[PDB]
Amino acid sequence: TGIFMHGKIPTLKISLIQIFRAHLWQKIHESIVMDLCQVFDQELDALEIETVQKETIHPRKSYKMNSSCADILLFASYKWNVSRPSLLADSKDVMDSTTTQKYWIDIQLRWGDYDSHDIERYARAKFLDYTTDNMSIYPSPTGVLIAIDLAYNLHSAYGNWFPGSKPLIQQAMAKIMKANPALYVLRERIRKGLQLYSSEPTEPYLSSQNYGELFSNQIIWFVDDTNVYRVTIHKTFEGNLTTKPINGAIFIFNPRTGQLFLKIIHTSVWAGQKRLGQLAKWKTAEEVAALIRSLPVEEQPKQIIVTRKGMLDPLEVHLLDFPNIVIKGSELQLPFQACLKVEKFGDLILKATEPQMVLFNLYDDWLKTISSYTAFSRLILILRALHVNNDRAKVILKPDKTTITEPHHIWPTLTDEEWIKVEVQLKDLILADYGKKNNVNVASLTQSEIRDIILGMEISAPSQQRQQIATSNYETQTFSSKTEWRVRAISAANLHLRTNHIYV
Amino acid sequence: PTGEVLSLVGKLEGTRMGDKAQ
Amino acid sequence: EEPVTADVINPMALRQREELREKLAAAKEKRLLNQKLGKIPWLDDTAAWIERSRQLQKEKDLAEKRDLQGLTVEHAIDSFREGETMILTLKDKGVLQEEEDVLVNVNLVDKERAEKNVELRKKKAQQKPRSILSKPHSFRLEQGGT
Amino acid sequence: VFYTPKELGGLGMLSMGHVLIPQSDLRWSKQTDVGITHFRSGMSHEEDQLIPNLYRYIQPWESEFIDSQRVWAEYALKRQEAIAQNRRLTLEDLEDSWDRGIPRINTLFQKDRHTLAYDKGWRVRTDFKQYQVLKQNPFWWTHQRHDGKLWNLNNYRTDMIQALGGVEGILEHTLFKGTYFPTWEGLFWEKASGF
Amino acid sequence: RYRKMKERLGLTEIRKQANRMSFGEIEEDAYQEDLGFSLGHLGKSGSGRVRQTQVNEATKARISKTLQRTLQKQS
Amino acid sequence: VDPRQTQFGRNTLMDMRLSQQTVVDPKGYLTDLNSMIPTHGGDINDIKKARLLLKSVRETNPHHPPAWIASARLEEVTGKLQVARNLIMKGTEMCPKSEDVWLEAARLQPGDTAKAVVAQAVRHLPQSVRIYIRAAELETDIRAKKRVLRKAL
RNA sequence: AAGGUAAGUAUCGUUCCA
Repeated sequence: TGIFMHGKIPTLKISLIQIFRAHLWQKIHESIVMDLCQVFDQELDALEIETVQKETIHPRKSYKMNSSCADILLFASYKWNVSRPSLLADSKDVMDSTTTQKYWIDIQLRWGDYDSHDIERYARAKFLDYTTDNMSIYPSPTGVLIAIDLAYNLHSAYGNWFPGSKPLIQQAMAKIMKANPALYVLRERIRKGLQLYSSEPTEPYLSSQNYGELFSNQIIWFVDDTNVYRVTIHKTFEGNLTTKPINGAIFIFNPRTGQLFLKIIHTSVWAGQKRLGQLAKWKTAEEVAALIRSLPVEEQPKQIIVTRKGMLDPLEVHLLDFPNIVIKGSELQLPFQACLKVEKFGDLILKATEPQMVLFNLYDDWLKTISSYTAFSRLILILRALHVNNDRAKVILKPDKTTITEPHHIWPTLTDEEWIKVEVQLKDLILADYGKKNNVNVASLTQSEIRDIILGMEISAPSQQRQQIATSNYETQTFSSKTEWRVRAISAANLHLRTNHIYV
Repeated sequence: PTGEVLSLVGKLEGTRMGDKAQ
Repeated sequence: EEPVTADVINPMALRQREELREKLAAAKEKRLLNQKLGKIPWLDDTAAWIERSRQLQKEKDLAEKRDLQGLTVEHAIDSFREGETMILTLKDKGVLQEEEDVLVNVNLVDKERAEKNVELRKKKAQQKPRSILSKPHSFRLEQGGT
Repeated sequence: VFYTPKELGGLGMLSMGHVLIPQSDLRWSKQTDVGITHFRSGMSHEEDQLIPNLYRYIQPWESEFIDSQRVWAEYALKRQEAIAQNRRLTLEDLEDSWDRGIPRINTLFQKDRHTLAYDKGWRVRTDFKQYQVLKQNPFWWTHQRHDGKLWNLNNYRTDMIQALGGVEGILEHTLFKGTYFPTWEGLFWEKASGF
Repeated sequence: RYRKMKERLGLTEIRKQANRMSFGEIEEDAYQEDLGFSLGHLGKSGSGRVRQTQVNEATKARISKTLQRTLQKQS
Repeated sequence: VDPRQTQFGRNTLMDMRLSQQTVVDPKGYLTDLNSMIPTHGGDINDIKKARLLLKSVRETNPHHPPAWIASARLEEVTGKLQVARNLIMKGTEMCPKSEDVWLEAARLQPGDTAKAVVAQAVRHLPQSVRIYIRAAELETDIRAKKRVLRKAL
């Protein structure tokens, strides 16, 4: 690396070797180069830039502090009236120094001390000491050296500017400081070396790993609050889309007994309330605290899981008188918002003139012949399938034409083996829907990610370029442009479509 | 300038214990 | 060079000033409420007490014979279908966070997440790729539909 | 690095020496989007800054004893009246006498005030604790439960932060700007790694 | 057995909340007899749960089997 | 502090749910009593967040008297009793029909000012209210107690 | 004088020496 040691501080030496591992240095220099190469590629025509070249240099040029060389070079389409060497914060260069075709930019990194953390002086000093040099090789007298102070996250640039270059560098660097995969991973490593974190407090999060410990002998309450404020919106075939608010329902499901307490949420409670989201947030908490104070002490819940993280906060205030009740948030996208889409469930709340709370039982008679630990799993599989789609789920749920279902219970009356078959069908349906949505064959999904899909775990890779933690190939990587035949071939496509709208 | 601690013997001419602590 | 002028921040000083300001506000409120609530024969007559009780008893004898909404929907107009009805739930927002309300449907949101994941796997105006992280698609909904 | 409090990364070391801080350690620069700007702490041309000594932050015993007499007289007059007026006392009345008196007034409101009424000869056993526990107790002469802590360091830390240059005047020396947190609020120190 | 070992030596939420020590928040030095003993976020207005961190029961102090045998015989 | 002691020796809630071939099992809505000063208190950590929550809600649900009551309890516990008095006197106009709010205001107001509150509560609740006895022992003179009882009479 | 050697493996050159 380029860090200098004014004394052997062995602990600091170990720390800085750990922080700048995986050749973060060379990688951070290259990352600063290429994305800064990109901004000139977009505004190359607007600056008479014929081409932008990232020449293959020594891989160890990143921390070679004695000498230096250019790495990004602009070949001009026509002569530029270059300005005098000036700093990045300057605005007085009247842009009449000389005329050049080649225009280099040099990027040097620094981990500044406390006294010597003046990045602009650093930049100008070694711009002077690298241009007035016999060992540094810069193709043209014009150019600008850009200095980056990692220890203090400072940035400066001193040297020659062509028309419009300085503000573009200003904006590009303002963006690059606030976001860059190499600098971000450096910041993360520094943070984890000092173990100084921002927010991220620790709570028991219901997840795919600790999902097993849920199945215990202590009663648990799944407070689901998604279906509180909801409006039926539909876009008619020709008329404008129209909306009509309807009633909501709080879910206080209990896996031990299945008693789904349900407070019908009348539309009249929202009597023009400006901040309706927070009213919905504490209206569920009011009813859950009422129900907790209602149940006898042995039936009081010892653990309340919550589907939506916003609800974690209100409960602790309405559970302020119950310190022994653990309120655990859920990372699990657990399908209870679809529980209200059952015909026997919605119909009661879609037509009710006044608000009241009613009790249900999502376990019809299963506990007569099956354990609750698999009754809950059957319920959650059925609800995930119903969330996937209602109609095919119903068709699966009625494998027999009879499909007896009296108003005493809810789910169709089937015995154990038909339950086997219907659960297999629902699993196949859920994996089929996931495969259709994410374009992956179901067989490749092993049982672990099958469980993740069923419970509500799925991950993506938006930060795929932040993989830097993984003849030396640390400057061999090449830049790209439409100037290349492939880039030209990309610009040649769709040229016939632009001829339909032409002006004279 | 140096980080060495200077004895405040002879540095108590204009200070009291209860001052700047109310 | 020359150092510009700017105050120094002190967490003890900030906390003590905040507490002192709160105490002054409480003092002002108490002084106001003293004015607000401070503007408020038969005291020990037992015979007149019995007489008043009698007249109170006899007095009863003498008196005996929603289309309106301005919420926003985090979806595109094209995201809806036609000839069918869709349910629209409410998005999760913290109580402390004072952002505006957002109504979404879980199914369309899940579809958007799935297609976003597919597109981001498929990839495996100044510096936009890193600006979109340092920086969604919705529509104002008024009079029961835009 | 030494006299910075513990949660700001320093060691919070108390001092009673004439420790001068050079004016090269009270300068900090921040790079706004428009451009870098620089700051000092003694922004008017004044004397060299000096670390506050503990000597000026502990009340003399004479003042403490006379104030204890006066404050307990006030409390006695404020309690015998409460007998006649028939109400219990409150923080509102005794805030003006808070943290004063050798048996600190805040001890009266202590949670275990009842059981400490049955704790007699506590100072003697505190003195003899040296023969039962291996490490000597610097506060052998008193007990924080029965007469409260007889010193305050909030003003001392306030003045240390003020003299050291504040949050930015100390964090300029640190690696805080390298971490790139938007602001120093909303942070906690992990005093122990999980591993 | 391994589950109970992990429960005994696991980071209780009150223990893990005490390790966090805030940032830029001076606090009055508790436990006069030995400073440097700050509870951090435990009972701190900086961050943490709204409800008080409930005490755990797995970490309760327990006597040995042979020592309890001595207690039985002595009584 | 106990006046006999010398130097040398919660979140109320109106709602209530009654338990118990038909799947639909509606339950009655029951209103509860009021909450007095509890011996248990101070089971709160991170006050700077809970106070913000209760602040936000006292305009989010301004017609929920136990919100104001819990705010009073929290602010009385943590050495800010005067601000609790002010906040209760502010919130009593938002839920003036609740006996619990007036009782809390009476128990959180000293001296003659307490009378000013209790002589005002009857203005909003003059029918069959326990606040009358709160006035009865809130004052001092037996003659004033007789006058208060007569006004109740 | 200090208490400031990263340990390696790769070749090429040289030189004494057996």
